[PDB]
Amino acid sequence: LSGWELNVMTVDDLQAKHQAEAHAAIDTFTKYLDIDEDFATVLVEEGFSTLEELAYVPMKELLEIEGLDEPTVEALRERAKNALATIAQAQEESLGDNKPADDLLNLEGVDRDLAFKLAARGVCTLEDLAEQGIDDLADIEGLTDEKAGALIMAARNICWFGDEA
Repeated sequence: LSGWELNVMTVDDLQAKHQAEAHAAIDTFTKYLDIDEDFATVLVEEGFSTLEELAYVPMKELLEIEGLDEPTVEALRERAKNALATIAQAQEESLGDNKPADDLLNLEGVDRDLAFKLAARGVCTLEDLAEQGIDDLADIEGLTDEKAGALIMAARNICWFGDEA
């Protein structure tokens, strides 16, 4: 009715969703206050995770944590660089939901993009590739009809006609 995909999943502790991220995921400031540990109570009302609308902000917003000197802003910039590297790695890993290992290029003619698109079709490993034919191995960027037929025939020979493991 409202048009929003609601969320009704969990009834267990911290189900309020208002404090479910307060102190349930505490590993956010890994190496930030590397001088010591007794300064004040932790401050969560800013997020500690965004680092985009928080890294370079005027002094009126970063005043919530006192001691906004040059070492503080430099450590904040370093933590921002690290978080940006982490989200870059997460983006590079979450795009290709195929997990291409070195066990995908043992044939003669297959390349990286072919294996990427083939596994992105909805399959994972050779155990679930010889069950199809031209219907998926064709129309790929770099494969014709005869090449796809020959490759799927080789797959059927190595899986259906050989029966080895």
